[PDB]
Amino acid sequence: AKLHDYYKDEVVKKLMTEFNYNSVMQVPRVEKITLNMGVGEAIADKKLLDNAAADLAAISGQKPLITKARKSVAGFKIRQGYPIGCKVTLRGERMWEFFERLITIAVPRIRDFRGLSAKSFDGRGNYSMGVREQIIFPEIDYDKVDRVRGLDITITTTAKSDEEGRALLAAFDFPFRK
Amino acid sequence: RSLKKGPFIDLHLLKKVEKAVESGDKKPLRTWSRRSTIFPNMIGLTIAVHNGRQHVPVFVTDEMVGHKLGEFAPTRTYR
Amino acid sequence: ARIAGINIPDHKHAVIALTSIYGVGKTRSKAILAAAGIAEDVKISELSEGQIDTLRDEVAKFVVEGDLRREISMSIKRLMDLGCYRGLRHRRGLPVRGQRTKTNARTRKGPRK
Amino acid sequence: MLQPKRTKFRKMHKGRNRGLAQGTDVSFGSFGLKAVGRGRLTARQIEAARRAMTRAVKRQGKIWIRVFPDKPITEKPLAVRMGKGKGNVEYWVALIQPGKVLYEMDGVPEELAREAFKLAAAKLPIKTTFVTKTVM
Amino acid sequence: DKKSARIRRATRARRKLQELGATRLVVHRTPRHIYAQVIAPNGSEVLVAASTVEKAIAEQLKYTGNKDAAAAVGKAVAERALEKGIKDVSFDRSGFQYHGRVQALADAAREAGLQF
RNA sequence: ACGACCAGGGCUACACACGUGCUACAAUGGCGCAUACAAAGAGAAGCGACCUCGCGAGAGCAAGCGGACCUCAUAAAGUGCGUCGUAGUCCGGAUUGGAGUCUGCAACUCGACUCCAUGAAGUCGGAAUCGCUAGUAAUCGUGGAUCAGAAUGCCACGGUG
RNA sequence: CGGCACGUAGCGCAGCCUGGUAGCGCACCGUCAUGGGGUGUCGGGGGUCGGAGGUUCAAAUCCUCUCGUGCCGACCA
RNA sequence: UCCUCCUAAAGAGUAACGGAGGAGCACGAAGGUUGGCUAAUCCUGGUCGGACAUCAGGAGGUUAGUGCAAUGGCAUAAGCC
Repeated sequence: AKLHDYYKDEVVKKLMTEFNYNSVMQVPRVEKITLNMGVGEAIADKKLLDNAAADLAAISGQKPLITKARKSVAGFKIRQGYPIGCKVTLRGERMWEFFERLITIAVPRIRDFRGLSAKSFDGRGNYSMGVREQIIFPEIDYDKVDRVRGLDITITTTAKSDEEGRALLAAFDFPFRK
Repeated sequence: RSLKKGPFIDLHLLKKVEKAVESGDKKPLRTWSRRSTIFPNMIGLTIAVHNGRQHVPVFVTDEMVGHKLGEFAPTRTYR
Repeated sequence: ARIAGINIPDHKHAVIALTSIYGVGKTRSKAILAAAGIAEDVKISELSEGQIDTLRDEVAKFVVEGDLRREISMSIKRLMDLGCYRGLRHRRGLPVRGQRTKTNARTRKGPRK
Repeated sequence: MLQPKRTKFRKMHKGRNRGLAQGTDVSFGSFGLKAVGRGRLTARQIEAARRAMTRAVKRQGKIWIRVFPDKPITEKPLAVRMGKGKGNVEYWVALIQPGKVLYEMDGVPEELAREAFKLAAAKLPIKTTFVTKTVM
Repeated sequence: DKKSARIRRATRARRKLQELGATRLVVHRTPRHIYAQVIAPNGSEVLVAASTVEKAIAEQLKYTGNKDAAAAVGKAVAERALEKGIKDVSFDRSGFQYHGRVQALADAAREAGLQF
């Protein structure tokens, strides 16, 4: 409940004076995150799939839900059936430990990070980020080495500009390009 | 490749500097001397180093005096 | 730790596995060991509670990792911007050592085709 | 020559004229030809027409050409007994009606414009009549 | 949108019943309130109704919507239907699933011996 | 003047092909310690000990010797141990980057050497073809000349065999 | 002209039927012999599939628009 | 032979060696029910991830989706789980 508290404490206060309104439950809060690792292919991704799964399970304390193809497949082919990604939607619980594992076990643990990007925008101003190559964690899957290291990380905060999206995520510090 | 620790300043640039401590750019400096490594006062100039055929002006930067200035003129061309 | 750069290998001598620390190599290994006053007869497997400090400390004194891999590759474009020999030779793939491109240079041109 | 590049359909019917117009006004032009009478442009008529205009108005003014031909219209070939299949598209006709604006000049005096259009016309298949720009 | 989803889930029932022609039991849930009203045979007026907001209601309630608000509307279903003697209730679920308070006040009309 | 003289370039391109060599693909081994024995040549615009300093190449200081005297010279594989364990690695060293050294006035295309890093391809080579009958082959060094300064070349000498 | 079959590496057929890969023959080109060639041992490369894209994850194929080319018929009087 | 649309003149049904296309089935779920769910397209951002896999949001409002032709019809959704 680390980041959880922080919110209800002095995140809200800080942002308040930045960005005064007539309202204070308007405030932009992080909604559920997603951790997607899209395994891809289907030639052998039913064995490859299990590894990719267990790794999302390294982070989250729950297993993920594989996603079957949506609308169209290009030169990858293989139908509108076929599971081909793995993604999981994250609890508040799962959220605050991940936020102390984003910065406590994901920036002390790095290939290299001089930031990534100043800004990100999704139409209401959310910040989505690739790690590019995934960071170690408790796992025995560094031993084995995982087919696809990196995942994506969308925050799905409820906002209206990235001009507050950043500030929100700067409160405990996600540093980015500085 | 190396310059030792005796890089050639060159004398045929020396003359240029004395005709360039009262004038900035006024010409593309007809300088046949390649083995130079020029003083800052001459940096920011179009030093026209000779490349075995005709000269070519070189808009020197500080990182083109880490090394000879000859090197920053091709003396053959490939296609 | 596993420190800067993921993995430190084990099931082998301390000096060895230290050579696998992306910018540390043959000398540079035994040089940290000499520093940190510790043996190589022992493996890294054993990871001393002393050696654990000096891991990050001595690799922090050297240009290594992202830091080095930045600077070098920043400088391949540096010269390139100035019409240097060293410069353009990188975008033809060519050497800078006066090597045989009449015959050889099959690490610069890639192999025989 | 001129036809749908991606055809909606290959063949189409005779069609009928019911005459009149609604397309009666220059919108790029300032002078123009409207129709009197009804018929078809086989588009070799549009082509001949675009040509004759250009040679006259020169590189002054600009030309637009309302109606693009959209009804195929078949011709069943020679020396075969008729009614055995529908024919093949030998044409692209442009069903035209009275008061239907053909072409459109601009940029040149009222007189030049007439005596460029008078020159085009006759390579047109019906009687024409002049358009003035009109405030509306 | 919660109000939106609700609406489309309810317009099913409010078309199958409407054809048959019944005195229906509409149940509206709300996290803190209950509305529940007994609409006309054809649907044109409400004959009798209850909610949490009656004071007649409120007395045996700790707080509004606590499901002693559906045990007080087990009483109200029992009390209001059978004043007008009605027992022709057909449960109009209103896109709510038959769980919690939904489940209640409608099992308590089975305790009132209304016809289902 | 296709003469003549100089500065720069080009002789060491390159998208390729071929020939003659060198170094590996490994534990008959590699790296680390210490340790075992040589032969034949070279030299005052020379080789250069010593001692000092340099991680080093080497530089500074300078003895000695134009020489079976002294300097090059410490032979290296080898050996006894230390290890690594058959992994593209602790193998291998290409590439490049940076840092430096030396000969020169000056190493830009076209110098070698060292230092640290980077760390290549390659896990013994189809078709084919050649060398070599003994101190040879094989492999391992050593020395010379040309050398201001660039030897996997040539030329010579021995080790094991 | 119309019917109906097929153009597929330099060149000629498979694969199409029952959507996919695109193979194979010899030639081209390189290695290797041989003094050199030819030959050949032997290594690699070569097809918008005749043009075209609608169906569809997938079109040389199936279907439709279409080009010449080959083949069958323009006959009874 | 059968189905769809147009021709077919706004009832109907309808000719041609008229204009277009399908079918000669499939399924035990793709049926039934009950409960739930809501596209296409493009924009933006986000490891591998390519213009387009997957994730998120935005715009958009069925331009989709209907086991399989075309039309009519489908958000109460018949669709989709």
